[PDB]
Amino acid sequence: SHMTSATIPGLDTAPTNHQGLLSWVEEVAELTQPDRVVFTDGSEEEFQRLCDQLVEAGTFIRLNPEKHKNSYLALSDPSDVARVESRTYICSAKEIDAGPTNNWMDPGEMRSIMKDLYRGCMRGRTMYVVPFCMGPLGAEDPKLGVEITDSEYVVVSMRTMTRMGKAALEKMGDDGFFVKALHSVGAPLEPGQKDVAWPCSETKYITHFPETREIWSYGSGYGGNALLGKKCYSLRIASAMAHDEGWLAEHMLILKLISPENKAYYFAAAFPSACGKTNLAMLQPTIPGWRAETLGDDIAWMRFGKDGRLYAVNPEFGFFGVAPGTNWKSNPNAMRTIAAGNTVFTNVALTDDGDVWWEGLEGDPQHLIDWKGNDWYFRETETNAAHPNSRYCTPMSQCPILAPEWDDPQGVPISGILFGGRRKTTVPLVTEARDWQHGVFIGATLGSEQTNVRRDPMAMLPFLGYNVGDYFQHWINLGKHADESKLPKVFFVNWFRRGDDGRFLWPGFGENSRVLKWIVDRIEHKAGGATTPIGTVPAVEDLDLDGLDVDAADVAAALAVDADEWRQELPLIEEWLQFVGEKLPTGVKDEFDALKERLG
Repeated sequence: SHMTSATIPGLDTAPTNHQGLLSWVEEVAELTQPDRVVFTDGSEEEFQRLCDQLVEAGTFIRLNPEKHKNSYLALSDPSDVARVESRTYICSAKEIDAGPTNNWMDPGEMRSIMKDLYRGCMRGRTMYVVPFCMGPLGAEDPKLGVEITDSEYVVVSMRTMTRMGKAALEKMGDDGFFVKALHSVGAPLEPGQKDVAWPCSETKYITHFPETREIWSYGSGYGGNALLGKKCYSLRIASAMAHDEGWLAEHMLILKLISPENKAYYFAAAFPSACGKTNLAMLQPTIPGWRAETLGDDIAWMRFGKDGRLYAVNPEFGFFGVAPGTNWKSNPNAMRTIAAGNTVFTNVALTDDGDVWWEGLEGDPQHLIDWKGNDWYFRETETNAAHPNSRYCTPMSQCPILAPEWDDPQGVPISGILFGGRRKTTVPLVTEARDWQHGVFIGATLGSEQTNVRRDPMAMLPFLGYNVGDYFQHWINLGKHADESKLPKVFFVNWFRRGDDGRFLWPGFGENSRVLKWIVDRIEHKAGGATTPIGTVPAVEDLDLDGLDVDAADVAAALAVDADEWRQELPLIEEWLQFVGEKLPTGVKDEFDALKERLG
């Protein structure tokens, strides 16, 4: 019953222009034993064909086209609803090159386990070969990949999240390099066996081989586990590439801010989860003459240009956003993006008229079908209607405030890099670093609230493809060797500082544009601030608070730098620096020592 790759339907008609690709596909198919192989082209005809098949399988239902054109709802197995960090691995030759922020296993050992799992795993299924490009196709060092998957849901979402199909395949030419990304849901079928809507396995691995730039995923069909052009490539493999190649692959939104002068400024900003980063990515300024446009809300790849500035490009082609919390009152721009359709929603609730809903959204719907397919009733049912990690997957080109530069292969020059977290105390509303190395320290020690303060360096804690210490040294090196006058200025922002009574000291949301204005003025040397032990911090009089109904005392409190509080912060930072381990750069320790000395 086992078939030699040659005889598997679809391989007879494979593209032969790139033999490295063909040989790999044949080797994989020989192992996994699919019923047939399909090379995807990313076309609209293909997209609708795959969607019809997904509706037939029950994986999708078609949403009301009057409310969302060409849009679908998928409900997952309740065991498969999120990234699984504990099952995510960096399999470098040596453990130290994974480092203390990563899960490591000997690559030989991992390969033995996963090759065993992959044997026959695609029986009864189509194996898709999905060529894709990271970033605009016009790039100079363009990063290509091919994802092999047995999940049609994956193919459809990869079409939205990446530049998928024909154009990428042509870019590979006859022997071009590409990231080999292998995926299976791990649910082989017998002939004539009825499938389920969302196949998956209890056994999961999301494995990365940084040296060879390979990704092997098994067992999950969900999000970042299975859409391998998301963080597996965009952050984990790409950070290793960037390490070796002299650039930066980072977990940052990309924002375009335009001043009343009509001059544009681009910012890259790293936040952990639960810090409202999507709200900031789609900022609507509240002060006259200031406008904002978005280039991305997840990943930024930064490379030096010929002029010595750092240029950012978004490697992604679509948004994969957490649905709950998204609503018309706080992110109308996200809602408008979704309104234009062409969206796959996963684990949200279904309204009686074929629309979608999730916690936080307006409407007070009286009845819903929840993410498990069950009746839900307003102000009665005690379970969430949409899964807390439910998703919309939507083309970026539909965003009404998308910057025209979004598809430029050279990207946009970055004026400022921002780091942020949620802190009830201690950390002011905004601080500017004293210089690049201090900036690296600020990013490296990024703290944010946890069940208490979690360190999430550059918001990359779960996503580094190599040792965290070496990553810090890489940031230090790029700054050392750059033209200092052209490096982005580094800032830290805390929108979330609280008074002792629990009030929010800063109103946030669109009002964050007032902080961004200070940042732009500092870049232009048009604003002052106080020199404090932690960096430059504005006084209330340094911010534009015109038209803002806010207690000046609350804003002063938001901006305060209390030496006692920062002395208490020191041992927390020190235990983190110790955790970083043997590869902690002396340059980072230097900045800790300097902070300690300034504090007295």
